[PDB]
Amino acid sequence: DEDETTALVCDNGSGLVKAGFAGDDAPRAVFPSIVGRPRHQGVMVGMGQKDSYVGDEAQSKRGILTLKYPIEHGIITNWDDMEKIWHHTFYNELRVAPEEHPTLLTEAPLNPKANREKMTQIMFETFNVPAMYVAIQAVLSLYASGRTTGIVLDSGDGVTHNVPIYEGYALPHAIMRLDLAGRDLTDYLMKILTERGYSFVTTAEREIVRDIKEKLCYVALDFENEMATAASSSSLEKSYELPDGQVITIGNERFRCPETLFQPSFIGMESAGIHETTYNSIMKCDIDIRKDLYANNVMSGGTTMYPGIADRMQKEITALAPSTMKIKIIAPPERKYSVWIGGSILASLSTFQQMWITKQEYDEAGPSIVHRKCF
Amino acid sequence: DDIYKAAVEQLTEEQKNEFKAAFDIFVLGAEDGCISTKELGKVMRMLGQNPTPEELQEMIDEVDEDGSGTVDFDEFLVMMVRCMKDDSKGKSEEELSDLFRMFDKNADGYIDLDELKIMLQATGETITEDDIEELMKDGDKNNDGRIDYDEFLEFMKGVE
Amino acid sequence: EEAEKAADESERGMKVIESRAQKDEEKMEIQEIQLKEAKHIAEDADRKYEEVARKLV
Ligand SMILES: Nc1ncnc2c1ncn2[C@@H]1O[C@H](COP(=O)(O)OP(=O)(O)O)[C@@H](O)[C@H]1O
Ligand SMILES: [Ca+2]
Ligand SMILES: [Ca+2]
Ligand SMILES: [Ca+2]
Ligand SMILES: [Mg+2]
Repeated sequence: DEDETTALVCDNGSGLVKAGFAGDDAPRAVFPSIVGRPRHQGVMVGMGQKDSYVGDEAQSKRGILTLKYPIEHGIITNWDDMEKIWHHTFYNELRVAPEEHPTLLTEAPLNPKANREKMTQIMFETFNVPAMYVAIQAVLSLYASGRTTGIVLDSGDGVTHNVPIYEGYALPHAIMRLDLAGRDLTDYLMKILTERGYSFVTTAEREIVRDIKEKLCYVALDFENEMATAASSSSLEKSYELPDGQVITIGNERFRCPETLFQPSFIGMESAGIHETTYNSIMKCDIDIRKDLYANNVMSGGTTMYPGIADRMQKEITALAPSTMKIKIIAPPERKYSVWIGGSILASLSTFQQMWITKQEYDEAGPSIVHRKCF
Repeated sequence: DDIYKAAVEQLTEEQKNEFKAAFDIFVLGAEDGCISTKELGKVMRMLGQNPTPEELQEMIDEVDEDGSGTVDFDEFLVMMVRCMKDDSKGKSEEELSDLFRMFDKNADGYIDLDELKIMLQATGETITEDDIEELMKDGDKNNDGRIDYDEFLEFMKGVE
Repeated sequence: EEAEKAADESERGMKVIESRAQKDEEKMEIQEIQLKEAKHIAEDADRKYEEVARKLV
């Protein structure tokens, strides 16, 4: 299927795995990060004895399979799910073995050392891979953006990373990760819908309402004013049609769901909102480059697909920062895949072909030394 | 459009007949007699893949030669032949420098129109004045009468 | 005899009418799937157009 000896770019982002060959502009195999496990034991004869579903095979059946998240906040919980999702991506979709081409994986900023050593060991010992490389997502996203300056805000599913890069320079001391993202928003919407009257307590419905949020939920331009005008609703409340057919009616809750990002007090945490944390990060940077960080801020992550985030960011930053300079916020189209796109354009360089880590040196050095070599 | 129209003209008559049949199939029952974003997306669904709307716009912009925002037969051939990437495998930077040097024979840092014309004359093919003007424009961006190295680099896209 | 003839005619009618019913059913699923896909992309396009209009403003 592939006639070019190039690394397979597999972005294992929290919530959605995006795998594809280098050189492409979009991932071909896109599936959620979920593992479905047979709950009961059947006396039936003939069905697949497979004890571990994955991807679309699990999405197609969520009532029988208990759903487990292979990644939580960033820390890898179960490694069997890791081996399952890579083995599946290798021998069920791409139809190619890892013994013929490299593999450029993308990991989140500020992750545990155990996670890195574990994935590297599974990719070297178990699977025969000629060479591995771990890369931070923020750099590849800035590559795909086509710039060298700005602060990347990557909001995945269970973690949110703010990474400032000015003139290509990474700042490992300022990268601050906060576990507020799509899962805590799904939980907030679920508890407020339970307060509305429709109560559910199973994961399949949680994924359904997550999809409903992805499709409908947006960000408000003025929270309190929308609350007042929605008190007497007319066009502000919408009636959604569940894929099963049950008629759901959702009004203001939509534009109050992502608001939890701006007010973490809703989930009883002393952490500051994403905008205030980004602002504090800007103060932690130097003054000289702060204006450039204001003018080149970039966004990444699937959570940014909601309509109305750019305007909300502009008003909040204008209210926090002075209103004398110019603070333009740029969001490139299809930003979610941009990271992966970067991977593709990063795997075609010959120099990058010279910066890989082969098996033998890793085996003698050991995983810890490999950690030192990368950084 | 260059490599696209080249591949189009490289097609055979039987292939072009199949292309016309497929076009009639795609515009079967349409209202504009061409393949617009709506009809292209309908075809993509009929196949299986789903195309982004902005992507559909950018694609129709990469195949049209008229300006209709829709794909006709003349553009159907381009939209059905663009698969092979002819302009890939860019020449090495040293080879590009050699190209610029031998096009800049008098050693000045600029490929004046005289050098381009003598080169076209030397190639042997019957050079049409329209071809000379189109290549001169494609190279010389600012239209100062010469193709510098940056404008020459710009001359390498769509070329292989 | 008369009853058997009538029953045979009725049975032939069953076969032909059921066959048409099966065809109409298949047509139902096909038409429904196309209609749903068309409505989904139409709603998507309308939402993107309204949003890009707001952005233009
Ligand atoms: N099309 C979409 N619309 C809205 N939200 C989305 C969409 N796709 C993903 N998300 C949200 O983004 C999160 C996953 O993001 P992720 O795939 O990790 O981004 P990235 O791959 O850029 O790191 C989930 O919480 C999900 O709710
Ligand atoms: Ca046209
Ligand atoms: Ca010259
Ligand atoms: Ca010039
Ligand atoms: Mg992300």
